[PDB]
Amino acid sequence: RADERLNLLFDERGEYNLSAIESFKRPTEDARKELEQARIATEEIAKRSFHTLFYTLEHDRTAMLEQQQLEESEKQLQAEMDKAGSSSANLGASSLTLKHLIARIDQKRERVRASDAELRSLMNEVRKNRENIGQEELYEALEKVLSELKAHTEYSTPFLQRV
Amino acid sequence: NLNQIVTDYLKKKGFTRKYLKAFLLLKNWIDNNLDIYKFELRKLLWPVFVYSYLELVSQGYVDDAKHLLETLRSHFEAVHQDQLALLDENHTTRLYRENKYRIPLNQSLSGNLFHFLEREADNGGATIIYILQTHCSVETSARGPIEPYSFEAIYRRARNLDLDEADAHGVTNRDVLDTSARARDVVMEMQKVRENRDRFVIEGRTGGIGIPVSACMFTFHNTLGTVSCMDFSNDHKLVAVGTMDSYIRVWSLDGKPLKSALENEKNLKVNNRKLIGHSGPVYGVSFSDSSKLLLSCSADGQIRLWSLEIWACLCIYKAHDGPVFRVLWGPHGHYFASAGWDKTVRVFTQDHASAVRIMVGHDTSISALAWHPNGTYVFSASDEMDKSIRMWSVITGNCVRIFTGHTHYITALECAHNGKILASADTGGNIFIWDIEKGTLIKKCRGHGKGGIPSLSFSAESNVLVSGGLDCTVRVWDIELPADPNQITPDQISAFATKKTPVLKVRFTRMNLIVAGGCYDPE
Amino acid sequence: QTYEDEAYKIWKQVTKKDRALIAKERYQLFANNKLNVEEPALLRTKAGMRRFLKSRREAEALGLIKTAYSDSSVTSADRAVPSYYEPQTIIPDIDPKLQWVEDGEGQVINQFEDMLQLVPP
Amino acid sequence: GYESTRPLRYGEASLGPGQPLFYIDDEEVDFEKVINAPLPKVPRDMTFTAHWLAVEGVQPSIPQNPTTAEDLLPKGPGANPALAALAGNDNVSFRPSVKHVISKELILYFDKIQAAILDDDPDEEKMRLRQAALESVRSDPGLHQLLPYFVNFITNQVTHHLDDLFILRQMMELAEAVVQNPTLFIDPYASALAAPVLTCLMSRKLGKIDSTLREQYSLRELAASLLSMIARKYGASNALLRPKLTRTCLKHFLDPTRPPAVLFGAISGVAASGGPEAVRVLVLPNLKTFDSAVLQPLREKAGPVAELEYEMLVGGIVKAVQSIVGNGADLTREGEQVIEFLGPIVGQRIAQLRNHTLNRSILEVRHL
Repeated sequence: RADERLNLLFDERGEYNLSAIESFKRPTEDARKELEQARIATEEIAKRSFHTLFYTLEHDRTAMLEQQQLEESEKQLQAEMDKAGSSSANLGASSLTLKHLIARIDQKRERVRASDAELRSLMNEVRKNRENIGQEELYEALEKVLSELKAHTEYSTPFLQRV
Repeated sequence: NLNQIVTDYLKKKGFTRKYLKAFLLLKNWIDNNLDIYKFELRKLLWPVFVYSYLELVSQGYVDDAKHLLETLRSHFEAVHQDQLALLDENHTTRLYRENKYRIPLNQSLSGNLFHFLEREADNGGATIIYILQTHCSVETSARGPIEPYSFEAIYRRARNLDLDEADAHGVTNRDVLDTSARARDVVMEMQKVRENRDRFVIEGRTGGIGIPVSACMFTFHNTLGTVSCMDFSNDHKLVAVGTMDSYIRVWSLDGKPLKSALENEKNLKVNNRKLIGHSGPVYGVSFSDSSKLLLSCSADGQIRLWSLEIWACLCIYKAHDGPVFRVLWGPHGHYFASAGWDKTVRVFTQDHASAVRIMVGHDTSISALAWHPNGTYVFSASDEMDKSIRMWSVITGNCVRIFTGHTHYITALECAHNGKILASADTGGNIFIWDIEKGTLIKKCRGHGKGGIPSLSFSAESNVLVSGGLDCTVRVWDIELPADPNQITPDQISAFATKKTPVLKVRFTRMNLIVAGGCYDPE
Repeated sequence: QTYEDEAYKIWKQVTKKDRALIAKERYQLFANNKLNVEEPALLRTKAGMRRFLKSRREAEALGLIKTAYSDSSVTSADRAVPSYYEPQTIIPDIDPKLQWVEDGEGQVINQFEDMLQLVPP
Repeated sequence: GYESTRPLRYGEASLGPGQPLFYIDDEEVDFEKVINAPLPKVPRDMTFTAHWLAVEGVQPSIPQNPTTAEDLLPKGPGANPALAALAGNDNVSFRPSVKHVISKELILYFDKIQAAILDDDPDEEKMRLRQAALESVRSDPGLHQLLPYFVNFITNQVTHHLDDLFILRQMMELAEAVVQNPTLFIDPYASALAAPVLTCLMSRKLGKIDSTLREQYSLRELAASLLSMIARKYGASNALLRPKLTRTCLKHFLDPTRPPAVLFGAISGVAASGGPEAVRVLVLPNLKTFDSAVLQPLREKAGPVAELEYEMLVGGIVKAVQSIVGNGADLTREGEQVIEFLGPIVGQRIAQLRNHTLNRSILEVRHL
């Protein structure tokens, strides 16, 4: 209730709106779809919070230390498995594999009727992800859920590395 | 050879081989600090004023004491009614003189106050320092600031403690800290403060690049090419433009309504006004040293003095024969100079209807003007065959310097704030830097396109120069490049561009920020 | 954690990576409280202010402020942190009554509708 | 007659081979067509606007500024290589280091000032040195190149040293000094300077017997004053600063789970940021509930430390209520009405203050 009242207490220039003051003075997809919806709903308020509130800086140190520990663990686990196994838009790393083609298309953009965002989406869809039926997507889901467990970095630190 | 001719000529001529100011300043400094400190800081106002008034009365300048009393009574009429009436000898004055005032204060507050007073020693801080040293004694303490709801007061009231020596000695802290609710080492501490402060100066410059600056641009729309001049008030609150239709328009840079002192126009709602009365194109405008006066010159040969309180003309000066192209107030705002078509510069004072000095020596029309920051020398430049700069003396009206080297129309002039540098620009994009005393060109900048440079400006410390041109650019120059650690000149720091908007004015504010101005033309 | 809020935890999860990156950079910059003379210098780039403008337009979509940064006004890594974590990408605001906003035709719209008057027929 | 707005058209006669002659085209017209013509369009009135041409030497890419598509940088042998990076161009790749931009003297000055400010010796001479360093950083006329580093240093020190009251006090003092320099443009760093101040003012854990409480509470109130001044100063250039600060402080305040220190900090922040109107319109309605919610459970704590905490909370709330402004038994009637409205403790204190206009202001929101 207090926030609802306060929302109208300030104008564009950070000054009291006298009208409000006088008014106050008056007397295998459905589960995936559900997960998608929950994630979008959460991240929506997550981003909306950027223009609404501040947050204390009394936790950056712990996060930095945790990230350093995770990086050290990743490096330590590295050197072992490796040896065992031996245009304007921020497209990402894949843009290198089609730099010349994208430049030519932009030069010849008139022939291509697709839009930049649609072309990026098409490239992402067609960009390569990387005897047994079901092993592929099963393992993709397995590694994705493992990455999700890693996403709970607040709790996964003690058990990350073998005893 | 010029040297031989000069030597021959020189040989042929036988050339052998008071307290109110400090009070107001202290009040203005007190209402600046945080509210926490103000409660204690206000305690210094009454003793200092009382002692100053008593000294003035005793010194024999009773008129000054009366003026001080009548001036500041309104500031204490709700506190010292009885004492103020008494001041309108008795034992009260003897007791006041015998016992020096006692004022509790904190250590950090005392240090800040001493630092501030040292900073402004020659501006009036010496009087306050002397008064406090002689007629006052301050007992420094390590406690926290005293406030009605600070930790110290809350603790004292809750725990039922006892007052201290400073608390013992008409507002008294006893009334607040009671249930009914150290000294100082002035002079020596000033030496310590000076010694500590002198250790934190910068005395060099090596490597690195120039300073970064911001810029705010004010654009004018729908002018249709009928704007001839521009100007900002000294505090950047009003802007005036003279048009080719013989009128002047004054705006408010924040949009707030303008005010008039005439009662008939009480609380009228307008944020831009007009000044009519010229009968030809207007070529110059100069806001006074807020600003309450304005000058203007046109092609009919007249200079007009306007008023920014009633918005009407006050006087006309008719000493010219032909067009007048430039006008300028003095650096402090009583003298102004004007130059025009008839190849002569004149210096006026607003008290007189005729020129007080006439300065002859140019051979063609004048095209620029400037004032020395000390208000006793004037610069000027001419076009066509005689493209030379001159420096006149206001006292005698005789030239004392000439600078040569320009090959194009000179469009602007500017004198450094320190007073030992001069900058000029022409229509070829060249900017010159002159050494006034030696009359020698120091260096030439380059980079601006052809067309002209209508304005120039110098930084607060006279180390950076900013120029706006008619090619729709703003550029920042470094007068002295950093010492090496072992088409365009290499001393151009920044160069901004505008969206088809020639720049007619640039100003340097207190900070590293500037304000511009131009007219937008879609074509 | 017994006393906490789910939204607070979600925000922490979202912003932890960027906060840690920025904190590590800052710590590396001020090693031993001595100004290291080898770390990358703090400079302003057009990309950061472009990101700030994108965020400002996103905020404007919620109708909290008025701005003229959209291209329609004049015609004639994706960091997941609030703006105050990157002070080198902010742009001071302008008074809404003094903004360069144009109509479709190409004429500047006057915002001072209080003081305007009509020319009689 | 040479100002006519009609177009100028030239005819062409021919006297003979190689001798053409020209004449001005001119056709007679009837007065009807002239007097009956429509007037041209009236151009709009003259007006002015404003925008930012460049911030710290970089041109924002907004509609007003020209597009990067369409002479603005030296390219001679003597041109310094860092100018292009300073201009903020995207095409640049080389990233200058701190050595390439700042002068050596500035580096020495920054190191000296940092060392001097962080001296913990209680000796008087070191205190004088610290005061001189603060004065120098406050009133030096050439620190335009050290603002970002000052801000980052304050942020880092507040972040990594949450268990040292002395360091937090020194950073508060440095932040106070920086903003008071009248030769620096602090508009785009308001939030950067605010975040550490908010964290220091409204953090549960500060430092690590009565002297510790004194230091902690003094630090909290100093941070509150600094935040109030910052909000009052730079609240217009940044549009959403005041609403965000007041909303955060209000949200944190309305939480009994917090200890007395956090609640005191939250109420102080609300009062500092929102202003008298926000206080009067937000805190007063819920004071009756807040009393029974927190004060009475705390009022029953007989511990002297608990007594001091209760006294501090009561004093802070009373000051917040009095910030709005700063006869027979009508005064008693107003006080009793306030007691009914505000509550036993706060209402009784308000009645004890013996003020009529303040009671009027408090009761003016009763209908809400």
